[PDB]
Amino acid sequence: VIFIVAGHMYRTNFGIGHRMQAILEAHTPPSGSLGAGHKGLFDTVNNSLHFQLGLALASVGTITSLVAQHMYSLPP
Amino acid sequence: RQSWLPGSQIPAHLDTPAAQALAGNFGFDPLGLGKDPVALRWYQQAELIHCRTAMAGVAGILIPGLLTKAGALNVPEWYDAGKVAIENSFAPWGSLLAVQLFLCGFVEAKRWQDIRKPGSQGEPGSFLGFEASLKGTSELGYPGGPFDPLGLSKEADKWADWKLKEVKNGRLAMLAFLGFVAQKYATGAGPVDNLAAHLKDPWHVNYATNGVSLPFL
Amino acid sequence: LDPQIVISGSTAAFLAIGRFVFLGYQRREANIFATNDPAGFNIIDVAGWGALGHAVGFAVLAINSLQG
Amino acid sequence: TLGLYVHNDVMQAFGTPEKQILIEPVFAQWIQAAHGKALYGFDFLLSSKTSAAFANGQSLWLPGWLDAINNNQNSL
Amino acid sequence: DIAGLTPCSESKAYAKLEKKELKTLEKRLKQYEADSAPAVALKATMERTKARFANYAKAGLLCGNDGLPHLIADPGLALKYGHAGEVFIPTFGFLYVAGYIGYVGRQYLIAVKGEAKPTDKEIIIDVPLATKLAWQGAGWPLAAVQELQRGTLLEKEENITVSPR
Amino acid sequence: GPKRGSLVKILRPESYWFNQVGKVVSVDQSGVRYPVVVRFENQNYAGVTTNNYALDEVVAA
Amino acid sequence: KAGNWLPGSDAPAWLPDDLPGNYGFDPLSLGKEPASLKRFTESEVIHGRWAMLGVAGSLAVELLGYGNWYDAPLWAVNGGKATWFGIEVPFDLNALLAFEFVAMAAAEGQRGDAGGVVYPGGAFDPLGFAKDSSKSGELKLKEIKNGRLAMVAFLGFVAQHAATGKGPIAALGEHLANPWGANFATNGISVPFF
Amino acid sequence: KAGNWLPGSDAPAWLPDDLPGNYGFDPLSLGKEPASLKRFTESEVIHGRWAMLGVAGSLAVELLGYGNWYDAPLWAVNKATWFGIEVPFDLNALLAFEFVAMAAAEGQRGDAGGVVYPGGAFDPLGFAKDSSKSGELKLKEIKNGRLAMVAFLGFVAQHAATGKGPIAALGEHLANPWGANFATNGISVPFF
Ligand code: CLA
Ligand code: CLA
Ligand code: CLA
Ligand code: CLA
Ligand code: CLA
Ligand code: CLA
Ligand SMILES: CC1=C[C@H](O)CC(C)(C)[C@H]1/C=C/C(C)=C/C=C/C(C)=C/C=C/C=C(C)/C=C/C=C(C)/C=C/C1=C(C)C[C@H](O)CC1(C)C
Ligand SMILES: CC1=C[C@H](O)CC(C)(C)[C@H]1/C=C/C(C)=C/C=C/C(C)=C/C=C/C=C(C)/C=C/C=C(C)/C=C/C1=C(C)C[C@H](O)CC1(C)C
Ligand SMILES: CC1=C[C@H](O)CC(C)(C)[C@H]1/C=C/C(C)=C/C=C/C(C)=C/C=C/C=C(C)/C=C/C=C(C)/C=C/C1=C(C)C[C@H](O)CC1(C)C
Ligand SMILES: CC1=C(/C=C/C(C)=C/C=C/C(C)=C/C=C/C=C(C)/C=C/C=C(C)/C=C/C2=C(C)CCCC2(C)C)C(C)(C)CCC1
Repeated sequence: VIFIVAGHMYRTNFGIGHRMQAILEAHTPPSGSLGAGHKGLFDTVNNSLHFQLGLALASVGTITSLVAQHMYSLPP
Repeated sequence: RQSWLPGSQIPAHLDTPAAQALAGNFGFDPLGLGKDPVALRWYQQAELIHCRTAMAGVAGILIPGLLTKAGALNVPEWYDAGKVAIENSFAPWGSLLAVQLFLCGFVEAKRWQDIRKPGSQGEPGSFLGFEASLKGTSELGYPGGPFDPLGLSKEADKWADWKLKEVKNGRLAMLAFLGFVAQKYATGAGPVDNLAAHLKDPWHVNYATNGVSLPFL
Repeated sequence: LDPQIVISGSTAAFLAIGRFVFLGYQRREANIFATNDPAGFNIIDVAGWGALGHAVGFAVLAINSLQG
Repeated sequence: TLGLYVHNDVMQAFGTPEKQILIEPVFAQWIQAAHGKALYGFDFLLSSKTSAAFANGQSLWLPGWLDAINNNQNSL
Repeated sequence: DIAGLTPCSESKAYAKLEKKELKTLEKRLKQYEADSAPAVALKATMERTKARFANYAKAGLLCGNDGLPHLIADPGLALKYGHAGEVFIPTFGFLYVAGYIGYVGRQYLIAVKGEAKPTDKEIIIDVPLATKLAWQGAGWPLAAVQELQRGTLLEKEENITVSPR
Repeated sequence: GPKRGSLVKILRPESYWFNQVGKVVSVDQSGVRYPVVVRFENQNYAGVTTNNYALDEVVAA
Repeated sequence: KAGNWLPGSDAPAWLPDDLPGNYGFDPLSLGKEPASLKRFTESEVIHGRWAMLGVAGSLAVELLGYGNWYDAPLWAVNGGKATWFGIEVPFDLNALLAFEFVAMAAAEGQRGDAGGVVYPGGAFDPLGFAKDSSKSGELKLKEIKNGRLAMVAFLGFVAQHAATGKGPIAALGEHLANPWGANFATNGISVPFF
Repeated sequence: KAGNWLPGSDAPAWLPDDLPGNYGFDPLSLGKEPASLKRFTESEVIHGRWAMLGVAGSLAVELLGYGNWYDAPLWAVNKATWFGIEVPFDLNALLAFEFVAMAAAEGQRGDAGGVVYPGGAFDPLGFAKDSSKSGELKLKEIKNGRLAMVAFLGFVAQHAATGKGPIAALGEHLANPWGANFATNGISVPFF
C-alpha cells in the first residue's frame, strides 16, 4: 500500500504530480551555505549514466548489507 | 625596576607603558601567557577576581578558625562547615546552588559585558536608576559608584598604593587557599592546627615528615 | 459499525476540502483537459482527492475495528 | 585499535590477563536496553515496565519481541 | 553495577585468577633453594602480584564473568558511579601532553621559518630555541585559545590547492 | 609589468606554485607570451624553482 | 526599538527598529535574510496567539476544577465521554478529528491564501481597537510580549509535567507550600547531580 | 537646602536647593544624572508614604490590642478579623481584589509622566493652593516618611532579633534599659 501510494507522486501526462527539476530548484537554503543548492543537478543525474549507476550501486550495496544483517538475526 | 628574579631579563610585553602601570608588575611571565595585550587585559581581570574572592574565602577560613581557638564562635572546620551548615539550614544544597548560580550569573554577566565594552552598562533605560552608577572608573576592573561606598578611591595620591596592597594581599591569599587544600589532604587537620604543630616542634613537624609531599625520603 | 457513513463522509470531506480551500494553492504549485466545472476541478482532481478520502476512511475504519 | 590489541597480547604473553585494557561497550548495550534486553540493568523505554512505549506496544507486538530478545539461544 | 558487572572485590573469578597466578608462581618457586637469587626474584614477583590485585580491588574496578577489570567510557556514567579515573582523567591527561607536543612543534616551525635557512634548522636542531619553546609550552591551552580567538591560528585561503579547488 | 625583486602571487591554477608567493627575476619587453620570470624558494616535483608566467597570472601581493 | 535583551551590546542591522518586539535579540543570526525574517515574524505572531490560547485553556481547566491539561484528552483512551464546563459533549474521537481537520483546514487555507497578512483587521477586528493607525504599534508590542510570555509558560507546563508529573496550579501550590524544598533542583530530573 | 547630613562636607553639585529634603546626602553619587534623580524622588516619596501608612497600621494593631503586624496574616496559614469583627474572605479572593485594585490605581498613577504631587481630588482641603507653605509641608512630608521608613526597618530587624512586637519591646526597654536592648539580645552583637 505504501509503495502504490508513493508511485502516484510524479507528474506524468495527467496534470497532477511533482516535477523533479522544480523540487531540485526549490531546495536551496538561505545564507548560501550550500551555494546554489541543488540547482542544475537534474541535468547531471538524467544525462549521466555513471551517476545513476553509482547511486544504484550505493543503494543496492547498503541494502545487501541490510539483507545479511537482518537475515542472520531475524531468520525468516 | 623590581623583579621576581634580580638578574633575569624582563619579558618585552611586561615592559611596556601599558603593562608597567598595571598593579604589582614584577616581570613574572616565564610561560609568556601575556604576550597578547587582549589576553593580558583578560588575565588582569581574572587575577583581580581570583584575588578578591580568594581573600574573602581565606578570611572566612582564618578568622572563624582563629576565633574558634579563642572563647567564642564554635565553628567547624572549613572542610566540614558545609555539612554542618546544610544540617542547620532550611534548603537542600542543590536548590541553594541553583539560586546562587542565577544570582551570580546575573552579576558575572554584567561584569562580562563591561569587560567586552568599557562604556557598556551606562545605557539609559537599561536600568531603573542604577544604570548611571554601573559604569567604570576609567580603569577596567576598578568600578565605582555603589561599589566602594567609603570613597577611598577618590584620592589620587594613595591610589597606586591601594592597588598594590590589593594585589599583594590577593596573591598571598591565593597561596593561602592552595595551602589550605594541600595541607588538608596531607595532614587531615585544620590550618590553625597545622600552625600550632609547626610552632610546637618546627624541626620535626613539617612537609618533609608528613610522608606524602616527597615520598622518596 | 457503519462503513458507508464513514467512507462517504471522509470522501465528501476530502473532496470538499480540495474543491474549495486547496484548489488555488494546487494550481499555483502546478504552474481530462477540460470540464465545465467553474473552477477547473476536473476528473483527475476528483480521483486524487477521492483516493485520499477512501484511504483516510478505511484507516479510520481499521483503527476503529481494532478498538484502539 | 592496534595498540589495544598489541597491549592485550603482551598482557596475555606475560601471564597477567588482569592488566589488559577491556573497555565495556556501554553505548551499544544502552541501545540493547532501549530495545528491551534485561541483562544490563539500564531499564528504560522498553526494558522498564513503567514506560510509555512499553505500555503502548504491550497488547500487540511486544510480547513476542521481548521473549525473542531475552533469549540467549538465538542471534537476536 | 553498570551493565551487570560485579565489582572486582566481590567477584569470585577475580580471586580464582589471583590464586591461579600465585599457584603457578609457587610451582615455579618450589624447585630452588631458600635464600637464592631465583627464589628472591620469584618472591618479589609474588609480592608485586598480590600488591597489584589488592590495588585493582581497592580502586573499585568492575569485573565481568571472567574476573577481569572492565573500563567505563561515558563521562556522566563514570562520574556518577565513581569510575572517572580510568578513561576521563586519562583522556584529559593525554590531551594535555599531546597538545603540549603539537604546540611546541608548531612554535618551533614558526620560529624557524623567519630565517635565511628554515630547512637547515629543520635538519640541524636549534637546541637552545627548542628548549626555550619546550619550557614555554606549559601554557599551551591558554595560548591556543588566544590564537584561536585572534584569527592567527589559521592560515587564510593562500593555501595550495588543485585547479578544481 | 612588475619590477625586479618584487613579490608576486600566481593565479595559474595548474601550476605548482598557484596561490603562493615568489620573486620576480625579470620581465621581457618583447612580444613574448610569458615574460614574467619568477623564482620560488621551494621546488616542484620536477626539482625546478623557476617558471615563466603571463601578466594576468601574477599579482604583486 | 522595544529595549535591549543584553544592555551594552549592539543591535543587529538586519532587525528594523519599527518592527514590534525588536529587542535586538538574535545571537544565532537566524533572521538575517529578509524573506526568512518575514516568515519568522508571521510564525512568531501565530505561535504566540496559539500559546496564549493554550495557557489560558490550561489555567481555565485546572482552576475551575476539571483536571489539568494532561488529563483532558484521557476520555478518548479509556471508556468515557467528553465534557465542557461539566456539560457532557456527545461526540467520539473520530468525529471530533473530522470536525477539527475540516474546520482547521478551511481556516488555515484561507489564512494561507493571503500573502503576508499578519494583522488582518476587518471581520477579525469587530470592536475596532486597531482603527487608529497611531496607537496600533503599542498594542502590537503588547501582543508580542504577552505571546512570548505565553510560549515560555506553555513550554514550562510541558517540562514541569515531564519532570514532576503534576498540574501547573498544583506545582504553584507546592512551590508556595515549601519554596526551598520544592523546585526544579529538588527534583532528581532537571539537574542529575543535585 | 534642608541642612547638612555631615557638617564640613560639601553639597553635591547635582542636587538643587529647590527640592525637599536636600541635606546633600549622596555618597554613592546615585542621582547624579537627572532622569535617575527624578525617578528616585518619585520612589522616595512613594516609599515614604507607604511606610507612614504601614508604621501607623502596625502601631494601631498593637496599641488597640489585636496582636502585632506579625500575628496579623497568621489566620490564612491556619479566619480574618478587623476591629475584632470578622471579615468573610480567604487569601485567594483577597489577593484577587488587591491585585485588581492595585493594578488599576498603580496604572492610573503610572500613566502620568512625572507627577509626584497630584493635588486635585487627592487634595480635597486645598493646603497646597498657596505655593509658599507648600514646600515646607513637602519637607515635613519627606522627613516624616524617612523617619517612618527607618521605623519600619527597625520593626523588622527588632522582631527578627527578639520575636516580639515594637510596643512590647519598647515596654521591655522602659522596664530594664540596661538588660533589654540590642545587645542583651545576643544577635546584633554576636560575641559575649
Ligand atoms: C601561604 C603561605 C603558607 C604558609 C605560611 C604555610 C605554613 C605551613 N605549611 Mg603550608 N602549604 C602552602 C602554603 C603555606 N603554608 C602551599 C602553597 C602548599 C602547597 C605546595 C602547602 C602545602 C603544605 C603541606 C603538604 C604541609 C604544609 C605544612 C605547613 C606548616 C609547616 C611549615 C612547612 O613545612 O610549610 C611548607 C611550605 C611550603 C609548601 C612552601 C610555602 C609556599 C610559600 C608561597 C613560599 C613563600 C613563603 C614566603 C616567602 C614567606 C612565608 C610567608 C608568611 C610569613 C605568611 C606551616 C604552618 C606542613 C604541616 O601541615 O605541618 C603541620 C605540611 O605537611 N604546607
Ligand atoms: C559519544 C557519545 C555518547 C553516548 C552515546 C553517550 C551515552 C549516554 N550518556 Mg553520555 N556523555 C557524553 C557522550 C556520550 N554519552 C559526553 C561527550 C558528555 C559530556 C557532555 C556526556 C555526559 C553525560 C552525562 C552527565 C550523563 C550522560 C548519560 C548517558 C547515558 C544516557 C543518556 C541519554 O539517555 O540521552 C540520550 C543520549 C545522547 C543524547 C547522547 C549524548 C549524551 C549527552 C551528552 C548527555 C545526555 C544525558 C541525559 C540527558 C541524562 C539522562 C539522565 C538519566 C538518569 C536518564 C547514555 C549511556 C547519563 C547517564 O549517566 O545515564 C545513566 C547522564 O546523566 N552522559
Ligand atoms: C518559535 C516561535 C518563535 C519565532 C518564529 C520567533 C521569531 C522571531 N523572534 Mg522571537 N521569541 C520567542 C519565539 C519565537 N520567535 C520566544 C518564546 C521568546 C521569549 C524567550 C522570544 C523572544 C524574542 C526577543 C527578545 C526577540 C525575538 C525576536 C524574533 C525575530 C528575530 C529572531 C529570529 O530570527 O529567530 C527565529 C526564531 C526561531 C527560528 C525559533 C525556533 C528556534 C530553534 C529552531 C529551536 C529552539 C528550541 C528551544 C531553545 C528549546 C528549549 C528547550 C528547553 C527545555 C530549554 C523573529 C521574528 C527579535 C525581534 O526583533 O522580535 C520581533 C527580538 O528582539 N524573540
Ligand atoms: C513562564 C515562566 C515560568 C514560571 C512563573 C514558572 C514557575 C514554576 N516552575 Mg517552571 N518552567 C518554565 C517557566 C516558568 N516556571 C520553563 C520555561 C521551563 C523549561 C525550562 C520550566 C520547567 C520547570 C521544571 C522542570 C519545574 C518547574 C517548576 C516551577 C515551580 C517552582 C519554581 C522553579 O523552580 O521553576 C524553574 C525555573 C526556571 C525554569 C527558570 C525560570 C526563568 C524564566 C523561564 C524566565 C522568565 C522569568 C521572568 C524573568 C520572571 C518571572 C515572571 C513571572 C513571575 C510572571 C514554579 C511554579 C518546578 C515544580 O514543579 O515545582 C514544584 C519544577 O520541577 N518549571
Ligand atoms: C526607600 C528608598 C529611597 C529612595 C529611592 C531615596 C532617594 C533619595 N534620597 Mg532618601 N532616604 C531614605 C530612602 C530613600 N531615598 C531613607 C529611609 C532615609 C533615612 C535614612 C533617607 C535619607 C536621605 C537624606 C538625608 C537625603 C536623601 C536624599 C535622596 C535623593 C538623592 C540620593 C540618591 O540619589 O540616591 C538614590 C537612593 C537609592 C537608590 C535608595 C535605594 C536603596 C539602596 C540601593 C540600598 C540601601 C539599603 C539600606 C542602606 C539598608 C539599611 C540596613 C541597615 C541595617 C543599615 C534621592 C531622591 C537626598 C535628598 O536630596 O533628598 C531628596 C538627601 O539629602 N535621603
Ligand atoms: C527609628 C528609630 C528607632 C527607635 C526609637 C528604636 C527603639 C528601640 N529599638 Mg530599634 N531599630 C531601629 C530603629 C529604632 N529603634 C533600626 C533602624 C534598626 C535596624 C538597625 C533597629 C533594630 C533593633 C534591634 C535588633 C533591637 C532594637 C531594639 C530597640 C529598643 C531598645 C533600645 C535599643 O537598643 O535600640 C536599638 C539601637 C539602634 C538601632 C542603634 C541606634 C541607631 C538609631 C537607629 C539612630 C537613630 C536614632 C535617633 C538618633 C534617636 C531616636 C529617634 C527617635 C526618638 C525618633 C528601643 C525601643 C531592641 C529591643 O527589641 O529591645 C527589647 C533590639 O533588640 N532595634
Ligand atoms: C602568574 C603565572 C604566570 C606565568 O606565565 C606562569 C605561571 C607561573 C604558571 C602563572 C602562575 C599561576 C599561579 C601560581 C596560579 C595560582 C592560582 C591560585 C592558587 C588561585 C587560587 C584561588 C583561590 C580561590 C579563588 C579560593 C577562594 C576560596 C573560597 C571562596 C573559599 C570558600 C569557602 C569558605 C569560606 C569556607 C567554607 O567552609 C567552604 C568554602 C566554600 C571552601
Ligand atoms: C528567538 C530566537 C532567536 C535566536 O537567534 C535563536 C534562538 C534563541 C534559538 C531563538 C529562540 C527560540 C525560542 C526560545 C523558541 C521557543 C518557542 C516556544 C516556546 C514555542 C511554543 C509554542 C507553543 C504553542 C504554540 C502552544 C500552543 C498550545 C496549545 C494549542 C495547547 C492546547 C491544549 C490545551 C489548551 C489544553 C488541552 O487540555 C490540551 C492541549 C491540546 C495541549
Ligand atoms: C539615600 C541613599 C543615597 C546614597 O547615595 C546611598 C545610600 C546610602 C545607599 C542611600 C540610602 C538608602 C537607604 C537608607 C534606604 C533605606 C530604605 C528603607 C528603610 C526603606 C523602607 C521602606 C519601607 C516601607 C515602604 C514599608 C512599608 C510597610 C508597609 C506598607 C507595612 C504593611 C503591613 C502592615 C500595615 C501590617 C500588616 O500586619 C502587615 C504588613 C503588610 C507588613
Ligand atoms: C457533479 C456535481 C456535483 C456532485 C459531485 C459528486 C457527488 C462527486 C463525487 C465524486 C466521488 C464520489 C468521487 C470518488 C472518488 C473515489 C476514488 C477515486 C477512490 C479511490 C479509492 C482508492 C484509491 C482506494 C484504495 C485502497 C484499496 C483499493 C484497498 C484498501 C487500501 C486503499 C483504501 C488505499 C455537485 C452536487 C457537488 C454540484 C453539481 C455538480
